[PDB]
Amino acid sequence: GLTRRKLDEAIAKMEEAGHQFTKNNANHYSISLSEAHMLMDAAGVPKFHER
Amino acid sequence: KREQTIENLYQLAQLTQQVQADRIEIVLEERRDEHFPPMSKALMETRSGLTRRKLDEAIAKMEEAGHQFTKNNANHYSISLSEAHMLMDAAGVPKFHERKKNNENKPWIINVQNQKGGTGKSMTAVHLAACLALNLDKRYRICLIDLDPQGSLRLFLNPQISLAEHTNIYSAVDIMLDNVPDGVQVDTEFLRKNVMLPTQYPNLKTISAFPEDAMFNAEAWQYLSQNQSLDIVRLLKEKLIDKIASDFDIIMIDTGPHVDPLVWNAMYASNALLIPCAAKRLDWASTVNFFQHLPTVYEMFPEDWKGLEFVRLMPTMFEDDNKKQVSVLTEMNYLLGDQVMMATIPRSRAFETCADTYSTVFDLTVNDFEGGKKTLATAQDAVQKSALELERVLHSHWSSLNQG
Amino acid sequence: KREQTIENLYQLAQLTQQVQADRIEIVLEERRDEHFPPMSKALMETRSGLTRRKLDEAIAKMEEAGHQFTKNNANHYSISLSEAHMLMDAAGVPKFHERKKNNENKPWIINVQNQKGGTGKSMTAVHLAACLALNLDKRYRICLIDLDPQGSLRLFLNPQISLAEHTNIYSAVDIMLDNVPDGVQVDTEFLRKNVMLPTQYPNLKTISAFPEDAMFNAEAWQYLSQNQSLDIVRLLKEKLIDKIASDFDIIMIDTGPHVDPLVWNAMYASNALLIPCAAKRLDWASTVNFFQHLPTVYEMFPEDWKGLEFVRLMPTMFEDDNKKQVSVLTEMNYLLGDQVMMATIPRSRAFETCADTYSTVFDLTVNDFGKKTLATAQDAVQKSALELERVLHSHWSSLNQG
Amino acid sequence: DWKGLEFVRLMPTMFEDDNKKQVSVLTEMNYLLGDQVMMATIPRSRAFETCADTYSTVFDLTVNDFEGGKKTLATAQDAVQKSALELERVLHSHWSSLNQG
Ligand SMILES: Nc1ncnc2c1ncn2[C@@H]1O[C@H](COP(=O)(O)OP(=O)(O)OP(O)(O)=S)[C@@H](O)[C@H]1O
Ligand SMILES: Nc1ncnc2c1ncn2[C@@H]1O[C@H](COP(=O)(O)OP(=O)(O)OP(O)(O)=S)[C@@H](O)[C@H]1O
Ligand SMILES: [Mg+2]
Ligand SMILES: [Mg+2]
Repeated sequence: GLTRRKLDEAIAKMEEAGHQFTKNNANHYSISLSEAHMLMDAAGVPKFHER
Repeated sequence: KREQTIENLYQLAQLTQQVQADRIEIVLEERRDEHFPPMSKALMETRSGLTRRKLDEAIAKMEEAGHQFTKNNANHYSISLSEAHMLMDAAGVPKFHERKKNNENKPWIINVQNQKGGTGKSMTAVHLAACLALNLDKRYRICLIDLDPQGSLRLFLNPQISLAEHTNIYSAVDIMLDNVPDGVQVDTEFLRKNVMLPTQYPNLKTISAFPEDAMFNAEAWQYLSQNQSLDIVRLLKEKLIDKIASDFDIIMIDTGPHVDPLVWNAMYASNALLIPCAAKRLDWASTVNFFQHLPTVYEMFPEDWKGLEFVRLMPTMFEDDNKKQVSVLTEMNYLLGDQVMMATIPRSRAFETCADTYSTVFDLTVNDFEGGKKTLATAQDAVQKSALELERVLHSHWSSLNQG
Repeated sequence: KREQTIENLYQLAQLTQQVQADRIEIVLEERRDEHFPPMSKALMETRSGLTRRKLDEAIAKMEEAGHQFTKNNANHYSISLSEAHMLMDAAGVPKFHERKKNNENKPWIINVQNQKGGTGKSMTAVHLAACLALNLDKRYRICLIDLDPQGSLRLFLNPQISLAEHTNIYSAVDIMLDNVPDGVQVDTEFLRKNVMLPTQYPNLKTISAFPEDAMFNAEAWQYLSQNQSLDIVRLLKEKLIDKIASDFDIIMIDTGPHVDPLVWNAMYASNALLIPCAAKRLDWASTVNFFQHLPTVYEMFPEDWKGLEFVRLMPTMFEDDNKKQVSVLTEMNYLLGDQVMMATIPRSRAFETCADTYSTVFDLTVNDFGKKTLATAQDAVQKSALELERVLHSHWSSLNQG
Repeated sequence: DWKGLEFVRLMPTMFEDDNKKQVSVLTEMNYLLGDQVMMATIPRSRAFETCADTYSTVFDLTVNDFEGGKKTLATAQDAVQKSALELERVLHSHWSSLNQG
C-alpha cells in the first residue's frame, strides 16, 4: 500500500546506506522479504501497534 | 438580437429531432432475438435446489400432463426459465405470501440511494434484484422501481416492456396527483393495468419512469408555494404505499444519484434503509453530509414515523486490491460494524460486456462471451449470498419493523 | 420510537466527524512542502513558444534586477513556474487578452454537464484547464468553478493555499447564498481580496464548494415557491460571471451530476457545453435520455442567452482496444459524427493517482514518482488540449462577434 | 455547367505537433476556415522512414519487423482511420448535395 513516490522516498532514505537491493537474474530489484520488512520498518510507516 | 439564437435554440431542436431519430434506431436495434439460460441438470441443482428424485417425479407428473418437456440438441435435458417458473408454479411450494407460517405480510421495501454519480447503483441494484428473483424455490413477487427518471431499469433486460400495444400510462407522478381520467378512481386493478408491468420473468415485475418525472420537483416547489406543512411527504405514502401494500411482498426501488423532494419522499415513506456507496474518500464524506442532513429533516417529517429500523452501507466498483479503498472499508467496519455488508461487488470487463448488450449476467452464458467466467461466477455468488444476508437482516427484523 | 434511529445516526455522525478530522490530518501530512516541478529551458521553447534568442532577450531584460533564477542541485536554471510567469509577463509577449487585435473578447463560459453522473466532470475539466494553463506563448488565463456540492477540487493541487487576508473562502453557493459580511458588496475588488485563492497556477483560481451546499437546492425550491418568474437563473450570471470575467480568459462551470435548481441555473448561465460522456452503451442510453430532457428544458427558458456554441464529447476512461467499447466509439462517430472530438482521454492508472491523491495530471512530473505509462498519459492529455483549444479558437472567433 | 465544388477542406502533414510556430499556424487556420479544416494530425516519426525505405506501408509490417515505434504507428494508423471516417462523413452529409449537384 505504498505509492510509488512514497516507495522511492523510502529507498532514497535507505539505499545510500550499506544495503544493496539484490537483483535477480535481471536488473529488476528482487527485494527479499526481509529486505521489504527492513525497508518499510525504517521507511516511516508506523506499525499497527506503534501508530 | 436573438435571430441567430432563435437559430440556436431551435437548432438544439434541429438536433434533438435527429436524436428523436436516434432513439427510433435505438429501439429498432435493441430488438429480443435471445433465449433465457437453460438449467443443465447441474445448474438446476445449484440454483433451484430441487433434488434429482423430486425433480424427476415432478417433471414426470407434468410430462403425463398437457405440457411436454424439451431437450437440447443432445438428448441431455434442458429446461427454460419460463418452463422453470411453470414447474415452480405447479410445485406446490408456497411463498411468503402463501406460507402458513407467514402469508399475511406487508411489502419488504428495499431501496438503493447514493448521492454519488455513476458509481454503480443502477447496474449493481438491477443485478441484485434479478439475482434475488433467482429464488425460484420461493417465487417472490417483486416490484422493480426505476424512480430515477434516467435509469435504464425500464429498458435493461429486466425492463418495463412497453410494447406497441401499450396505449397510455400514468407514472408515479400522475399517482402523486391523480391525473388519470377524473371519472375513474385509481384502484389496485388500475395499478395492475397501467402501473405494474412484467420483466420477461413470470415472477419479477416493475414500474417505469420518464423524464417528465422531473416536472414533479417543479410541481413540488409550486405546492410549497401553495402549502407550508410539507404534507407532500405523505402524498407518496397514501397514493402509492397504501395502495400497493395489500398485494405485494417486495419492492425493488432505485432512486438516482440525487437528493431531491422525490428522493426525500422515497427516503421517508420507505420503511427500510439501505445506503449504496463506494470505498472512496469523497463518497464517505458525502455520506457524512448525508448523516448530518437527515436527522433534522426526519424531524421535519411527521412524528408518526418511528425512524428506520436498520441502516447499512454497501460496496460497489470495489476492485478489492487497492490499498486506499480497502483501508476505507476497514475504517467503515471499524465505525459502523454489523451495519455494513461484508460482501464485495468487483469490477470486470464481463460487466461491461453485459451492459453493452444490455443483458444482465444471467441472460448470457460462457458461449456468449470470453472466459470472464469465474469473475461472473463469483459476482453472481456474492450477489446471491448478499441477497440472502440482507433478507436475513429483514428476517430478524420481521418481528420489529412489521410491528414498527 | 425513533430515539434509537436518530441517536444512532448522530453516533455515526460523531465518530465520523473524527474521520473528517483524520482526513484533514492526512492532508497536513501530505501538504506539499514543495511547488510545481519547474521547466527545463527546452520545454520553454516547446510550450512557451519563445525562440532561444527571444528567451535570452527576456532574461537579459529581467535578470539584472533583484531576481535570481534559482538553480537546482546542478547549475541548470530551474525556473519556477511563477518565475516563468513573471519572465514572460514582462518579456514583452502580449497576453491572449492584452494583445491589441483581440481585446474586445467574449470569454469562454464552458460547461461540463451530464444529468447522469460518474462520467468524469471534474477530472476532465481540471485536466483540460491545467493543460491549457501551460500554454505560455500567450499566457492563457483560466478559471475553473467547482459547483458540485460534493466537489473536491478544493485541495486537488488547485489546493487550499488560502491567503488569510481573505475574510473567508466562501463557496460558490455562499456567493449565491450571500454568506458574507453585509458591509462589502459584490465587486471585482471584493472577489479579488475575499473569494478566489491561488492554485499553484497564477493563470487559475477556483470558486469553492463545501458540503452544506446541498441545502441550497432546498433553498431555491423555497424560492421558486416564492416566485414563478424563473428569474433565479440570472442570479449566477449577473452576480458572478460579469465580475469574474475581468481577470481570466476561459471560464468553466462544472455543473455536477445533479439535475437540481443549481444546475438549471448553471445550464441557463453557461453558454458553451462540453459533455464528457464515456460512450459505454448504457451511459450513452442515459445520455440519449439527457438529449430528450435538455431540449424541453431549454425550450422552457427565457430569451436572453446566445444558446451553446459547440459540443465536443470526450470519451472518458476510454481504451481503444476493448472490442465492445471501441465499437461503441464507432457508433458515436457514425450516429453523431461532425459533433464529437476525435481524440480521447485514455484510461490509465495515472488518472486514478490523480483522483485519489487529490492531485492533477500535470502538477506531478515523471520525476515525482508510471514512467512510460504516465508519460503517454500527459502526452495524450496535451494532444487533447491542443485539439480542444483549437476548437476554442474555431468557435471563439464566433464569441468575439457573438 | 459546373456549379462549383461542394466542400473545401485543408489537411495537416509532417505535423510535429510540438512546435510553437506550426501549432500557432494551425490555430490561425482553425480561426479562419474552421469546420472547413480537419482537426486530425499526421505526425512524423522514424517509423514512417523505415516504412518508406522498405517501400512497405505501415500495415504491411508489424512490431516484429521494426523497433518499438509501436504507439507512434498505432496512433498514426488510428488518426488516419478516424480521419478517413470523418472525411467520408463530410461525404455522407453531402451524399444529398453533391450527388444531385
Ligand atoms: N462492475 C462494473 N463494471 C463496469 N462499469 C461499471 C461497473 N460498476 C459500475 N460501472 C460504471 O457505472 C456505469 C453505469 O452504472 P451506474 O454506476 O449505476 O450509474 P448510476 O445509475 O449513476 O449509479 P451510480 O451513481 O454510479 S452509484 C457504467 O457505465 C460504468 O461506468
Ligand atoms: N480514472 C478514474 N480514477 C478515479 N476515479 C474516476 C476515474 N474516472 C472516473 N472516476 C470517478 O469520477 C470521480 C471524480 O470525477 P468526476 O467524475 O468529475 O466526479 P463528479 O463531479 O461526481 O462527476 P461525475 O458524477 O463522475 S459525471 C471519482 O470519484 C470517480 O467516482
Ligand atoms: Mg445513476
Ligand atoms: Mg455541466
